[PDB]
Amino acid sequence: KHALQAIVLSDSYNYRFRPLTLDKPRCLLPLANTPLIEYTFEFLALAGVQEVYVFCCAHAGQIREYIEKSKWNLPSSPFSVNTIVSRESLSVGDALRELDSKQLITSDFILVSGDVVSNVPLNEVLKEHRKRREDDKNAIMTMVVREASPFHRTRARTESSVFVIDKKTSQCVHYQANERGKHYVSMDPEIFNEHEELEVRNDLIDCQIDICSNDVPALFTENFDYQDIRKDFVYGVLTSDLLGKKIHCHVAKENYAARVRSLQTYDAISKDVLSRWVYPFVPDSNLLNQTFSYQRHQIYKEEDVVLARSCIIKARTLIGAYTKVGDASVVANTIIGRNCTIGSNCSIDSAFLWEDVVIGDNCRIGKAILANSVKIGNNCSIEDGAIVAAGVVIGDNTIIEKNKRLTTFESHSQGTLNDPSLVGIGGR
Amino acid sequence: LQSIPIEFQAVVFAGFGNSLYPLTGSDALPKALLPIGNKPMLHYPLYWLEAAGFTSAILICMEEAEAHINAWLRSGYEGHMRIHVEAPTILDDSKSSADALRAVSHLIKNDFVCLSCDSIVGLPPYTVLDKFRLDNPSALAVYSPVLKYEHITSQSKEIDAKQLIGIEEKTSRLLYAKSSADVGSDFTFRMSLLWKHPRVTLNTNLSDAHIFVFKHWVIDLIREKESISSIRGDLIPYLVKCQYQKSFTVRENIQRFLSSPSSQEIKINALIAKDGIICSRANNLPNYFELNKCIAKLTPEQRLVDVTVSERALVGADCMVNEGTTIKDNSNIKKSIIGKNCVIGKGVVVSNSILMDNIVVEDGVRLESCIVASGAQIGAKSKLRECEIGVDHRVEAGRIARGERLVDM
Amino acid sequence: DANLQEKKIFEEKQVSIFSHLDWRRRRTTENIPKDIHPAVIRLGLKLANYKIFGSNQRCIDLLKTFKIVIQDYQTPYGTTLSRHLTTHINSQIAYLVSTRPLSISMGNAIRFLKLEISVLDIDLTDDEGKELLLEKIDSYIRDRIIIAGQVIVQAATEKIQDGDVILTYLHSSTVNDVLIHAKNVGKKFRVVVVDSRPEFEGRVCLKLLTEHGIECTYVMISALSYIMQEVTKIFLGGHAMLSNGALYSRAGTSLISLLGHESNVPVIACCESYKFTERIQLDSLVYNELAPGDQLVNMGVDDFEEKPGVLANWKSVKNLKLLSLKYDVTPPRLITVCVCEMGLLPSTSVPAIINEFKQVY
Repeated sequence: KHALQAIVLSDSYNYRFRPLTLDKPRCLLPLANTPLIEYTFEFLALAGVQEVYVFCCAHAGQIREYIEKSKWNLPSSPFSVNTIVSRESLSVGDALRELDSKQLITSDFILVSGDVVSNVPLNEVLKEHRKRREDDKNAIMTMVVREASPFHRTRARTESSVFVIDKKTSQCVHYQANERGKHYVSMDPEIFNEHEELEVRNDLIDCQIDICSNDVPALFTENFDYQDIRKDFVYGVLTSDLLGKKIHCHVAKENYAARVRSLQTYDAISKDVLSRWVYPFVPDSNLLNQTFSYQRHQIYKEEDVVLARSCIIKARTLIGAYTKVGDASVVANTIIGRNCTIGSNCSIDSAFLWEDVVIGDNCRIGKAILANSVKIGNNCSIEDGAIVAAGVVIGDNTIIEKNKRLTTFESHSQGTLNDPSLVGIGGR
Repeated sequence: LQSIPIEFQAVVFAGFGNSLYPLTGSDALPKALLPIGNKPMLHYPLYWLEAAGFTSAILICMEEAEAHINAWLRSGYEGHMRIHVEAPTILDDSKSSADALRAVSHLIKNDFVCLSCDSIVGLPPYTVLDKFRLDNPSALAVYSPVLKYEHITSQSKEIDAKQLIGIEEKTSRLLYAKSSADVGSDFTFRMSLLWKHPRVTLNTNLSDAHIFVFKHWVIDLIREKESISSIRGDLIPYLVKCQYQKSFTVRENIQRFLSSPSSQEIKINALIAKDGIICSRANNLPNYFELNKCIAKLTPEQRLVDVTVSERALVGADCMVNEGTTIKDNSNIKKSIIGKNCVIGKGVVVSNSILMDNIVVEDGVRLESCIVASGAQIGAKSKLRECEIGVDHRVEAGRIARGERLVDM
Repeated sequence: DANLQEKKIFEEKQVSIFSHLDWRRRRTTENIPKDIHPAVIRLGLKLANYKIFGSNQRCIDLLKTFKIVIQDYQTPYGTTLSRHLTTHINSQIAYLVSTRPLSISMGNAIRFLKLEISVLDIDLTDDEGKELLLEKIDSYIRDRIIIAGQVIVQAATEKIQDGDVILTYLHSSTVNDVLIHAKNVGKKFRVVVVDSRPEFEGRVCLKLLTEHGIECTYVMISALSYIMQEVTKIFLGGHAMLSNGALYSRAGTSLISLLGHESNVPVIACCESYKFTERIQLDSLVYNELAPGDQLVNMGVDDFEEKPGVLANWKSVKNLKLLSLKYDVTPPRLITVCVCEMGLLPSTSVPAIINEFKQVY
């Protein structure tokens, strides 16, 4: 009884953030100078989970090295985390089968795809789940979603869906994703003869935080065609492809919940984190013995940081420790990892900087992601959408156009490390 | 004009008893005159109007009924309103609610209310006008929980079909209204809708009550648009499609064209609204099977009977019997309704049944849950269970259940 | 009945401080008298049901409605227009007041129109009398409010300095109309929007200013101590300015002015002249107007969203009562300037301006 299990499907979203997912996987990269997996762990801790299993497929050692060293390996940790390795490019469905083929699920559990940020205390929703289940063992899953706006900055296309719920008992009777081209919403009327008040809602978020029952794994080994948790599973229950089961939505109306899946979300969530929408899970809390401190206009610093005179910091700015900022430089709406260092007479806006990054004097940065250990010379410039990887260096008097991703390896994108690295090229 | 103009004017409809066959066949009594609680079904829409503040409304009946109706209005109308009757010669039966006032458009001068002869309603009238006055929409439509029948669902193959209502709780605006006539194979929903008002509640146990309140300008649309046959059928969805369908940009010029809702510079319109309202008690409209209920539902009544002779060895209680009727020995009336000056024979049993006016029932019969039109007559020792009897029709010692008995032709 | 009610209205002077404040409101058209013009009905509904009903637009809609009343008035043949017209109009006011008490703005309009009826030239005719005072009304809407607003905004925005941090509170259409100007004239500044329970009027101000591209900051009134450290000026739109120099606006307006002065920020009062009153109030309780107490039961961050609370039965539990005053007075020692259409005046100079218009011989 005293067992709340929970699995987390890392790696399953490694492809969208590809240009950086080489030196570090996606479940290890920093969001506001803090890796994602912790943002997800402390979430599960809120739920009272006591046994966690983490699927891994990329940098498993690099993944497990953190976990085994993480604060979650100590005896004070609320749960016992064990990692699980499998083939690369892991499809959600295939995980649950391997889970079923292992016999690990004692009772009801939760599962997330990727890494989530949230403060929703699940201790009440599963109480709802455990309730309506103990009278109907055919209620196998309940879905946690966040009420929001149809054009909310935190609701992207993968999160953009349409639900139809029984306003009394909260049961998703119909679901469909939002693909531009799908102009209509088609529901078999045979449900109205079983439901009085139905609420068609396009305002949800679909945090993709589903709470599943021990049937689900065995329900996934059987019905092996199911790969996606929403495109295949839900559609099966609703089309009665599965032997008459029920699912439910627990639409949250306070607190916060979302997950990191897209570059157009990492930017969004970060602003939604700096803006304290997910208290206590905030830099100012310093859960990993950091030295952060909130300052007005939502600017965050760390101890033993050096800010020059005539260097000005605007709102929505975060500064890691051990980081230099030269004279007459202007930072704004920017997240900066620790051990960084900025040149002089520069201008940075809406950017993202990680650990051990340097910047030449008099450079212009904006709306770009700069990975760990990156060197930028003086006079350089770099515009929106730009994405770099680790080790990459850009020579002085250089520019990088929009969305021009790059790397330091021999793979698909157009990256090479030596200086300069665009019109003047290394590796080619 | 007692210093003050008129806010609205009320329109009442009295079409053929389309779905009330055994009761509405004859021309001796039309749909707008079947008794309900020993009062013609027309008494109720007007009484609601009379208490609403109206002092005069107009009524549009079929030509075959213009004679009997006002006769009741002259002698038989308990109210005090002044009813303008109207009988357009266009009413070719194929017409409906919209086509009617199209012919009599020139009578409207302000915003108007469209009730119906069956609009039985106890909903307080201020609740419908204010919400129109407050929200200043283009139309307001009243909906009610579908009527629940106390007795077992005997047979209900033609009960006001079934409706699907889409309403946004916040604005109380109406966004989906489709009955199971323009059906859907794989039933649809416009996604282009859900991108504004992304929350649409869907009700399925709701039924119409034919209480609509339109702004004045809608008539200008009704005159132009010939493709509008029934208000409930065609008008409302037309008004709901224009609410959200972008490309449905056919000239809304009827809005601005000096409609006079200011009335010079535009502080109004620029958009077409459409709301809905729901209650909880006493509000529906007869389409046959309701007549048994809305009459039964019409005994929050009181007590006594008048100008009626129930001899000894006879009992009757909590029933309603109108003037002049007579009941002869060893018979019994139970949970039943009996119209004007009917004749009840000896040793008969009429229970759970509705009896209109001017009917005579011979001795020793049984009437279990039946409806008998006016002028009728049933023969001795007959027995009817769940049967309807046509107007001025008679039956001799017959016996059947689940039968519509009518003078053959 | 009225005297019987007047007996009731006497007994409502008991131990409770708010014994005398009138709670009797009619929110429906049930049992309305007949002599009530339709356009008055639609108004009385808007008064009792609207919530972002600025004290200005009320006076306008009231007048524009009154034109339609007079335009449709019909004097009996045995009496000229002037005689027996207020009586008709007075029978309209008595309805409108039963929906929601007369604002100070609306009141002075009544007092003015009731006057021009008296001074009206008897030697005219109906269509002469009607067509006349409809301009008097339209002139009242021109000079006293609409133009006066356009003077205030320009006069107010002049004292806005580049780099300011402006603080408004609870949506004053006038105070919005000046910030939007200061945006369009090129002034570099930013706004703090203080809101409060129960009907969070501040959001609609936040909504407006945001849609005009204004840096805004939104905090509830409980954060005044926290947020005032950034503010450099305070802008308030009043419901009325008393004759002692006090400012009669919504609830928190007093604290806004107080907390500001104890942080050395100026309280700039933007209020028209027709909202000046010959009366004076030593406390924010003798003259005021209540809101329904139930509105602060739904404790959530919403008011229509029917999510209950613990106080839902307060009407039925003894020794428990919820209330929510809608206005309070702010002492003149806290108001720095009043921005009437006669320029920036000190609040104490109100009664003179009142006596200035009484030049109407």
